[PDB]
Amino acid sequence: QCVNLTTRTQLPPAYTNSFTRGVYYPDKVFRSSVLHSTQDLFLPFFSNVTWFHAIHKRFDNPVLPFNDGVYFASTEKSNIIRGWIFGTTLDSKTQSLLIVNNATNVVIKVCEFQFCNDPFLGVYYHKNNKSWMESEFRVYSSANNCTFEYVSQPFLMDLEGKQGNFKNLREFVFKNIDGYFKIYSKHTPINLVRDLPQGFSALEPLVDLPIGINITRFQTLLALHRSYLTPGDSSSGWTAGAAAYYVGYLQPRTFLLKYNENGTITDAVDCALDPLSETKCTLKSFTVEKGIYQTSNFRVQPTESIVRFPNITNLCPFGEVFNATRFASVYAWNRKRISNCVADYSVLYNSASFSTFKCYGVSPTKLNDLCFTNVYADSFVIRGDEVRQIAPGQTGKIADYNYKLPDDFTGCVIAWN
Amino acid sequence: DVLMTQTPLSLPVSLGDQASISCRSSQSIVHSNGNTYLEWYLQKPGQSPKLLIYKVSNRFSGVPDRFSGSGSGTDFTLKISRVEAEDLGVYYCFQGSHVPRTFGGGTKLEIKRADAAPTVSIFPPSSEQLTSGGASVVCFLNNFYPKDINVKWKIDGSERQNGVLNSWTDQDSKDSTYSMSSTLTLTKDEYERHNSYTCEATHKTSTSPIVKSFNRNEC
Amino acid sequence: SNNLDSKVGGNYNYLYRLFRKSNLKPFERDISTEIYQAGSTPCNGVEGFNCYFPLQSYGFQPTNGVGYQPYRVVVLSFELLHAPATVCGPKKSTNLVKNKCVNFNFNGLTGTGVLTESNKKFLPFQQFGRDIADTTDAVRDPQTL
Amino acid sequence: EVQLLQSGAELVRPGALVKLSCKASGFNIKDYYMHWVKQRPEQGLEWFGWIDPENGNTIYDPKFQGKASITADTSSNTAYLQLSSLTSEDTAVYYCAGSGNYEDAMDYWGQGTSVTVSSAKTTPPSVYPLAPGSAAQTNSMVTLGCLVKGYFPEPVTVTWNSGSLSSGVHTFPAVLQSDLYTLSSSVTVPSSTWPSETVTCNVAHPASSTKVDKKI
Ligand SMILES: *[C@@H]1O[C@H](CO)[C@@H](O)[C@H](O)[C@H]1NC(C)=O
Repeated sequence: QCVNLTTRTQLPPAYTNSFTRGVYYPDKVFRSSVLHSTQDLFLPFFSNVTWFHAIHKRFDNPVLPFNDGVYFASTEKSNIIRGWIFGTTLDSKTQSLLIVNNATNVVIKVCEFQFCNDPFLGVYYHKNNKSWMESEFRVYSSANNCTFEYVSQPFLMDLEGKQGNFKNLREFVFKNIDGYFKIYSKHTPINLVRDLPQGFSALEPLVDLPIGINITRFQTLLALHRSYLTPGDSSSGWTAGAAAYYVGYLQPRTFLLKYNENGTITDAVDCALDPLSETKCTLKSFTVEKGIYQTSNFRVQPTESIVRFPNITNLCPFGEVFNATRFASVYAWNRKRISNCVADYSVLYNSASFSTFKCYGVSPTKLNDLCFTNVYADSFVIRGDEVRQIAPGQTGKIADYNYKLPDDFTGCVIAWN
Repeated sequence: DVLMTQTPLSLPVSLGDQASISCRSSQSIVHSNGNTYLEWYLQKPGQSPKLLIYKVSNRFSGVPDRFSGSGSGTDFTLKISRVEAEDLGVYYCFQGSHVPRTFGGGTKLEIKRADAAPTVSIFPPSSEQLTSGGASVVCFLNNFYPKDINVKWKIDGSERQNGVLNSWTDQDSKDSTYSMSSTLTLTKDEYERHNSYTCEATHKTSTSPIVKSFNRNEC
Repeated sequence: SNNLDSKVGGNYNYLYRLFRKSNLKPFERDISTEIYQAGSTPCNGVEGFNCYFPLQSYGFQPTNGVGYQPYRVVVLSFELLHAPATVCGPKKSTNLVKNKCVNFNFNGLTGTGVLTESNKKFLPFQQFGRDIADTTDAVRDPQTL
Repeated sequence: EVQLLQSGAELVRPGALVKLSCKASGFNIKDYYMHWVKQRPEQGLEWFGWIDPENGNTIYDPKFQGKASITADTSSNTAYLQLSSLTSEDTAVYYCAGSGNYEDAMDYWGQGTSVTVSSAKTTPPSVYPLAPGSAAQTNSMVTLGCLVKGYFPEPVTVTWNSGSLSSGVHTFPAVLQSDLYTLSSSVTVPSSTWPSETVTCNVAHPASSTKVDKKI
């Protein structure tokens, strides 16, 4: 559960370049032999994505911010990648989305899971029936409050260690849209020595997860190796195969999706990448002819918002009213009309010079930004037990017989010792 | 599910001799890396099994260097360079790794020495037992080798097999003698209904079983 | 729901947020109990002057007036033709027709056109097709794909 | 030094359940596997299952599948075993092993626990002296015996002269028949001891706290 790996070593988050990845179908709508323009959370082309790899003395399982969405890409031989953990705290404090492929089927669950230092899945002691079926469940210790569960079709996962170049390529897309989580996937063989292949790919939806939870961080799960001959301390002495997984960030960008006769995308263009791409976006075409075209308009954004209001002087003496030598009786309460002046309420409400202060129908903060039509001040002195009677819809010796506030009273009551 | 068989059931070895215990498995336990999956357990008298060898090729920590295994495939053999007095017990084979673990039939070990014949002594039931309503004819067979031995109960010349109990002792520490007793459970009416009782000790060293008898009216 | 929700003087099972530090966004639920700070003096997470507890209780009562009595509110939100149809009204369906002009209602898509077998191949997740003009081009049969 | 500790013995009626504990000492329970084993006299050992306290996954012998569940405790450093719907066929001795460190080369075993599943109740032993038969049987030496029958549960210890006479004393392990135990003992002495000197056999039944002295 919480046992740290012996050979794990931290490495700096090195970066790389992505050529044409980050493209996926925004919706199930079908289109063919057309160039469609759409804006959604996308990974910009030629962007920077993290450089992570798994070996027997550097194990990569860092916590990465999710933000509005991320992109995944990895080159595999034995499919070392196991799954992911999605959530805000990645702990039982809140719900976390987790996807685990434990060699029989893809399992998606939304519950309150207990966080672990190094969550993952592995297998041990295979011997003469290759197996590679999930053995231990370190992903989480306990679960509760499950609001969603899903199961995919059964299948067998091949974790055989293979020599040569990387024969497999897996790329997924993870995004949140008003709490709606969408998953895209793509699988294609490759012959790769290092880094990523030069080419284009299109990712298709995997499942639909209308969950509706806030996710700000996520983890990448890895599959390690175990054997009868070279085991280790539980569970620090376990090792995993060779793999490299890369994580990107999605941004609200507009792409020109070029659809073939069968509807598959063969090309993509990002407006913000290249001014030539800006020309293509403006023309809504994948070909640009020799010439000068107007794509958009440039503008200089304000540095900061500057407010210069006129002098607020000539204030009516509210302080004198509150500090006047004498006040009228509760029955003889004076009705003071205030107009033809400015009111500075910052010194009154926020000075904390009075015992109690409350407002009805409007918060004191909003009153500072509002312009009124008529303002009246009613000054009176009453006993402590009678202060509670000053409110809309009250009764008593003061509320009914001396001074009554209407149920729709939008003013405020001020009192002090 | 894997079936495991062992042979021989038991074997005697004098102090200093070598012991050979072999185990058979219905499925191959060797894999690509070349090593083997098997553990040898020894259960001492009055004690639980203890590990002896792991992988068949590596000795467990704290085990005497005399214990060592060898073999390949599904056939293996445990070899003891010099068997001492503390090796008495039952040898077992174990299948490890990740699979429903299998156990062996067991193999007992004993020290070899000169043969001896049993001493047959037969005791009538006590008077108190007859007062209680029960009866038990007890026959003692002690100081005999090997462990193989049998007892036959006869009533007035008629054999009765029901109610016959036999218990075998562990190897002794001084004479290494094996002792056994034959208890014939009988009711008061059955015991008093018959007069002659005979206990015959069938043993390898003697073609004619040693016979001891007594008379109820004389006891 | 006055006959059910109202209890004696009030019902603490139903509460509301009296104050918030800013304006709310669409379709977001704020459960934070942070004290709303009205003034410049830090509230220190406790009630006080210019410091009020946003969560408040209703004044539901069996004797309350029409305006003050509790009214259970249910709001319906949905997306039309933005994804595969998971729900549908109790409207009886009929057999499919081909090579004839008919008024079709497929997965909520109402329109007029000729139905014919399509030579275009859709991806298994793709259901609705669009033409160059973005109008109705082709769709997938919900029952017999 | 590591040691695995278990209860000495247990007794329950058919259809009941037994909860067994295997204590861990000198090693980490979480990081090391825990095994279980059952032993009966006739055909030896029978495997039961294994459990990982860190993980909790359990596998059972196809014979015992659906018959029992395994659990472990982290704070107490003790592994638990539970059997349900017990019957007469479940009488056997149970053992626990562990301290594997994810490796076969490392393991231990406890003293074990004797579990008997029967409808009988504790029965104090009936001790009777065994005198020789007819005088026609004679020898330069004489043999004596002590009879123990109709007692339950085990163990029951029998000795001679409170263990002061270790010469020619043979102890015979008990045998189980019809939910009852029966053991016998014998002492070898010369003709100059008995009847010239008294010979006594002492029988102790800790379960029933029964002590009997019988002179022959
Ligand atoms: C894989 O995950 C599923 C999800 O519930 C679980 O039921 C199953 O036991 C796990 N292991 C295997 C081998 O399917």
